[PDB]
Amino acid sequence: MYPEVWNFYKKAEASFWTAEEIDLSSDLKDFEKLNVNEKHFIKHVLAFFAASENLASKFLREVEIIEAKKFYSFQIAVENIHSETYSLLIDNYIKDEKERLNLFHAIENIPAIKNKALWAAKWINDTNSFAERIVANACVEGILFSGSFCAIFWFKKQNKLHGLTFSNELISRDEGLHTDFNCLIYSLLENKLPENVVQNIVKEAVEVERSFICESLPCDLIGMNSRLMSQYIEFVADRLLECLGCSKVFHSKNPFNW
Amino acid sequence: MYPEVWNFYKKAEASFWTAEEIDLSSDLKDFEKLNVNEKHFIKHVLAFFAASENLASKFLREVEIIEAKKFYSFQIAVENIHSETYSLLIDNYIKDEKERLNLFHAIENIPAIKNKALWAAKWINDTNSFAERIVANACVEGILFSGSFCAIFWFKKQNKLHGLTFSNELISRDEGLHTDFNCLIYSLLENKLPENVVQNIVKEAVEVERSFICESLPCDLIGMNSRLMSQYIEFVADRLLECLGCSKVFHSKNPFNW
Ligand SMILES: [Fe+3]
Ligand SMILES: [Fe+3]
Repeated sequence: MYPEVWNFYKKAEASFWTAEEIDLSSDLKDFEKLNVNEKHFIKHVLAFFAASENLASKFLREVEIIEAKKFYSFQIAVENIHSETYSLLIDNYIKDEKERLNLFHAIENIPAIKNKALWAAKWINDTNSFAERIVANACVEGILFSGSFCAIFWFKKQNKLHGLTFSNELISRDEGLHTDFNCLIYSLLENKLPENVVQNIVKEAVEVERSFICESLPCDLIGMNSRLMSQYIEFVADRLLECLGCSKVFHSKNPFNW
Repeated sequence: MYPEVWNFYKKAEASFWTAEEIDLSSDLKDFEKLNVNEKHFIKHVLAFFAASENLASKFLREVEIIEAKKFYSFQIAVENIHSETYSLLIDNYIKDEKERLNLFHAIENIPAIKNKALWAAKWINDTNSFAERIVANACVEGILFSGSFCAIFWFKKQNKLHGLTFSNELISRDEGLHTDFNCLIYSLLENKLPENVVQNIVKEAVEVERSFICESLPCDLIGMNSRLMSQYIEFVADRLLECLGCSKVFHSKNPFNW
């Protein structure tokens, strides 16, 4: 078998959770005590998470190793559970349906999606190299939403938002596992990529990610600094290059120790 | 939204379980207390379960309702857990690699496979009607293996095999849920089939199923009766037709109340 891969499965499995353990009960009081620029940051972020797609199922049919198909088929279930958690959150902070939608079109045309899709067109759901796909994959599950995830933790450091932050917790922890996973498949990889290509994929993922949190929907107005955040991406990116067995490209220290 | 389909998801989810909860520790003593005809019945049925494919994934792409892809994407993870449990059981009852292999090489040419495969070619994995697919699916997950599942209850009535019968129980219960499901989608169906054709599919499922437990690997000597089994299928298949909103075809009462 492939014993290190099986450890990721048993860890995802034994780490399984559902939307029932969340109980948004206790803080829309927090959200109405929040202020006016912070309110639509959240309303936009949650609506951004609910937009992105087929991915694991495309590697489910490619990766011909039972241990790994098992991890990916388990990925889609857990990822569906992240999806419901958001629909449930979008259900509570954005309670009445007028505004739900007034605000789903509102994203569609949000250059962060211009960037996110165009990138997905160039590297993912593509037709040249499998190697390229997992690298671009490990960015999707590593670099993308990295910014958004950190910005909900800025509410967790204020002891506000009730499982906006606790769900956020489980979801990023989860998405962390997926990331190390695509590293290991890279690590098992027949003919690895030249570091020159991997860094392009990565840089572009970074530039794509930043057009969310620093530009489209600026963290610089939940209390954060867009430039410090821009540095968090860099550091996330570098971490990821090391997990991919590559040398860094932005050498940048942890802007937040939290 | 489709609230009845949501209920089957939340009942799958809330009914989730893993291979860790079985721990086969306590009865290969039973296995070796058993006799020759039962030994290889079991070694063959376990090997039969580990041979059949992609199914729900094919419906995951077709059925364009969130609540339902949710149920299907979770089906494939729980069906992976069924698989693993079987692999683990083949690992204990058939401990030495010698035979793991001379056994999937008996099986992989058994007349029940020629049956199983051919009927999968005529109805499933097909290019004519989606209605047919669900009916044929409801059979895959309703009539097929019903014989084999009942044969393992035979061993549960004798207070033997530790979770051969206990997993057997969680897997049947689970397959039970997936059958009920396919009923509901046919029940929400745009244009339902004429019962003339539904009965053909089921007949042929029935015949295919019987070629396993009453012919290829006869329950008739783990202690059971082949004919009585053959009527359990009919009864099972009758129940299915009611579940599918059709009249019966072999009106036959419960041969076993257990
Ligand atoms: Fe993920
Ligand atoms: Fe099933």
